[PDB]
Amino acid sequence: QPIDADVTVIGSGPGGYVAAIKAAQLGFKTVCIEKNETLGGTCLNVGCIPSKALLNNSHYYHMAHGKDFASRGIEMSEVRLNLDKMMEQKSTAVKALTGGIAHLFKQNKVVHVNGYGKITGKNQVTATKADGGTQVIDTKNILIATGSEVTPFPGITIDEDTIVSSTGALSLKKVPEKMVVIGAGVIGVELGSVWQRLGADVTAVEFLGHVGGVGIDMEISKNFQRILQKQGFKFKLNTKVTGATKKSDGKIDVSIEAASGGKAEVITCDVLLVCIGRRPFTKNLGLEELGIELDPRGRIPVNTRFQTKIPNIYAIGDVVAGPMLAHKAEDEGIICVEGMAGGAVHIDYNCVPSVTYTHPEVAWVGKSEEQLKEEGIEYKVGKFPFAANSRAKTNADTDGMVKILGQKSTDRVLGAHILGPGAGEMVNEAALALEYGASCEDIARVCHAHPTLSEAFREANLAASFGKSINF
Amino acid sequence: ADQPIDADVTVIGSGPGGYVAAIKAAQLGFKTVCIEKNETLGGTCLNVGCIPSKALLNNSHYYHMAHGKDFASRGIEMSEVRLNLDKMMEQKSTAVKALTGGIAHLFKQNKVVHVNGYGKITGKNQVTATKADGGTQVIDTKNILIATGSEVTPFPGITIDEDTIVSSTGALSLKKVPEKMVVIGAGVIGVELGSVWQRLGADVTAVEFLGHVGGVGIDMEISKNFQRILQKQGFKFKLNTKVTGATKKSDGKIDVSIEAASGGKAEVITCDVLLVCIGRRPFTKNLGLEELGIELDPRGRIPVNTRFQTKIPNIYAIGDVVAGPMLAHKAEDEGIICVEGMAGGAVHIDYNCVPSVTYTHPEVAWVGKSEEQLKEEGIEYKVGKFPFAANSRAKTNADTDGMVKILGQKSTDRVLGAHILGPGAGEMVNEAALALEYGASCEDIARVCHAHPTLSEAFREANLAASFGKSINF
Ligand SMILES: Cc1cc2nc3c(=O)[nH]c(=O)nc-3n(C[C@H](O)[C@H](O)[C@H](O)COP(=O)(O)OP(=O)(O)OC[C@H]3O[C@@H](n4cnc5c(N)ncnc54)[C@H](O)[C@@H]3O)c2cc1C
Ligand SMILES: Cc1cc2nc3c(=O)[nH]c(=O)nc-3n(C[C@H](O)[C@H](O)[C@H](O)COP(=O)(O)OP(=O)(O)OC[C@H]3O[C@@H](n4cnc5c(N)ncnc54)[C@H](O)[C@@H]3O)c2cc1C
Repeated sequence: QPIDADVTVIGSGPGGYVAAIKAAQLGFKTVCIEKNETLGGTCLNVGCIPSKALLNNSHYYHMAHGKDFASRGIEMSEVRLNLDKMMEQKSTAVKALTGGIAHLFKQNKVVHVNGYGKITGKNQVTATKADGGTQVIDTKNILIATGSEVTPFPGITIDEDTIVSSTGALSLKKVPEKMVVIGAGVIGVELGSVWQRLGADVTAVEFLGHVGGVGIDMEISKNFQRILQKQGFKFKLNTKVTGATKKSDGKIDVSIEAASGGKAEVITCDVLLVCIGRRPFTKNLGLEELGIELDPRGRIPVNTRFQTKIPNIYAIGDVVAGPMLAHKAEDEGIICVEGMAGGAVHIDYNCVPSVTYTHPEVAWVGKSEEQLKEEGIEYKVGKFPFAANSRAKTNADTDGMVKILGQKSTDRVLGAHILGPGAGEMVNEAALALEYGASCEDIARVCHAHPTLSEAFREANLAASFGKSINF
Repeated sequence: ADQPIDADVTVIGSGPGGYVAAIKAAQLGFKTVCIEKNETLGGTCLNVGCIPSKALLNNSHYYHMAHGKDFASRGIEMSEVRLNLDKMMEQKSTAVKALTGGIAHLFKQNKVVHVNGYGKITGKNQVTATKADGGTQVIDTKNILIATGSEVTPFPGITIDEDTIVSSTGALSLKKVPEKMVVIGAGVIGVELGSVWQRLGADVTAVEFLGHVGGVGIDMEISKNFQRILQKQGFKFKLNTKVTGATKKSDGKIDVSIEAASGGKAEVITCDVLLVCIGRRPFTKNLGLEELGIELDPRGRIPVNTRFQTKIPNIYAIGDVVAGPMLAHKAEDEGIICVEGMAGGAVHIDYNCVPSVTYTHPEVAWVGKSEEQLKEEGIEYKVGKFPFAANSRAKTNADTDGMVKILGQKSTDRVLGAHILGPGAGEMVNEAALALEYGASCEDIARVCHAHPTLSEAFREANLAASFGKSINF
């Protein structure tokens, strides 16, 4: 019964399932171990894919129900929401994509073992299926793609009915009247905006005095806040959550206190969303037996080749340090199995972009103005408002700006910050530019098609290199 | 009449080429004068071209989705969806109005002098315009920049009255949705304007001399697939067919006499509105070229060298008035690098890096060379294809139409061509433009991390399918 393999990847997330396909195409005998019953990990089942679907569907409702569609001569009498069908589109997408990973596994001759795998040896990993039937796999190299889980709030138990986590908010059966979201990060802002667009009164509470989560420019974050609040988003900043108490009616009273602690308030909501953070998932893997010591935050330490202290054991994804993003895990999985094949392993996390898929979109790659302030790097600022982009005025989507940060002397593009429409796809152009080591002059002299939103990317680069943009 | 103005650069034209070149040169330390005959700055693209058409293309697609099964299928239930064409056109007009004022504000912000009139080159170092009133304005300038632009290429024997027989202009300000419409010319402008009204309930039949759609330099695979998707959207395409003539009738409808390009297969089809857009051509009327002896080319474009200079050194010409793709970003770049050469610099622009976008839904955008262009040149290539049905962000949005085709050289793996048919192709092609400018290979693009989930992931995954041979998610 025990199968032998070359590379055994524990995990079907973005990291694992991509690494599984890649390694198999590289000539390796690969085995993917999945504890859940649907391949895809967090991003496909409970993470990126479902949230983006609801964000799109809600935004389309917001435009119809709002002044937008009427403003373009699309006059409608009755706009109504069938939440069952909106969620049906979410379900249809996730189902097809999960099955795709399965088809891809067979297309690329990857072995799927459904079970809870545990490393039972330097060259041995044992999975436990729910039934109890053993499946031990001995392999030369082991890849840990176990992923992450939701960080629990002290004293607040998520029941996924009235007090939900990221998971529960994605399969809610009714729109809350008032909703309190703990955590003003990417996951929080997105899910809050979804229900706010669907008629909920959404108040978000944050210990920190900024929005948008990790590594967001303050100018970008502040302007993001201003636009969201006008859309109807309520933000309680610099505030610690004292506690949560469920009531007889079924509502949740949320005890709130200032970050200093001076002013306490108790607000009510129909649904409480908890998403203060996510944490690496290293439960029951055997790491303690093998003596791979975790880090204080719980992430598996690895070298630049993504090997653990034990050489033939590798670890990639949310389980290791770095941005807890899906394309990060994807790249880390590819380059890891490519180093096993004999290649070199280099990844600059400065090139890794971060996208908030709201409307307006927020996407950034590189370093914020603040990060450069601390490091001592003097920079020039280039800003082009979307109110001057032709395609944005054409589409009546004049919100936000593109901020390009270039070194005062070398003109190297140090950071790219895009607040506004289509920022999620625009940041991939900045990623390509940063990898090449481009300057602000390089980007400006490349012809960008007219009229496109990407023209703001070029014009902001010009305003940083030359000092003056053409159309502003 | 007024005192002769002396300047460094005098730009004849307020189009994308002229108005950008005017701003750039003024910021470069030159004394600049922009001469525009019309009363709204912006040229074709702002007044009659890109901006108005893209506005209606966007508004029509939103209508098509609401009126269609799409919005309901995602849980957006609407009882009565109706079209107030008056307001749809009001949004188009409001945008163009504001953008026209923007060019004016930009000119005043950058100390550019605007002279409204029909300019005439009255000297190697002098240009005098004739304003509508007749009061003349003499401008002495070291160098003169010709950005006069283009005009509608007329079909022989069909006179555009801008009521029943319209050009691009009239199709953009129609006052009622035609029941049946015939478009002469299945190019970019034709497909877009046809799709707009087809989505608004017109039965749109477009006729083309050639056996393909999408105009110049489109891959045949891309063009054929483009046709299929539009045809299911309700687009009628009579290809390989020449228009013998058009007759306006007593009722006011237009009978369009049709014959095959091969000959025979004759039919007379009827329509309520006839749109003529078989091409555009450079506008060089009353420019002063005859006095100075600058001879035009057979197709009517002003010949220029690599520095965009005419036969006369201090006279330069950029935009649709010269050869090359008749695109708005083309004129913009040529204007910048021309005035950058005037201040002191080298002038190089690769037309292979210039992208071409069809702003329909699905969008078509390509940069570089098609499979056909490479077959004639003798460049052997590898094909990399990633369908949008496998891109995560496309499946999430229920927008799985189309694919991305990457063409790479057999040996060097240099990205020779990038072809994107599908959602968001207009913004994705700028990434391919950036790659081609740097001279990147398919390996280079694939190893750059693309954010998940984004449509651009198809760009990366197709590059991988051309470099390595196997895509990850396909
Ligand atoms: C609501 C939400 C929205 C998000 N939106 C975005 C976004 O827009 N963009 C973005 O880039 N990221 C986003 N993320 C983050 C993204 O989901 C993660 O970064 C990504 O899932 C990381 O994948 P991974 O490779 O680390 O593996 P994960 O998918 O994190 O790992 C989970 C998988 O490992 C398996 N597994 C774990 N332990 C075992 C074991 N012992 N045996 C067998 N199988 C095991 C599980 O069964 C599961 O399949 C979002 C996350 C959430 C929660
Ligand atoms: C319907 C339509 C849609 C289009 N869509 C797109 C698209 O999506 N993308 C794209 O890239 N391109 C598009 N184009 C093409 C685009 O409009 C042109 O390529 C662009 O306008 C070229 O600008 P230009 O600098 O050559 O000057 P133009 O804009 O062509 O015109 C220059 C100006 O100079 C003026 N002028 C001429 N002679 C004189 C004179 N003697 N004295 C004073 N003033 C004078 C003219 O009146 C005009 O205003 C479209 C065109 C049309 C018609």
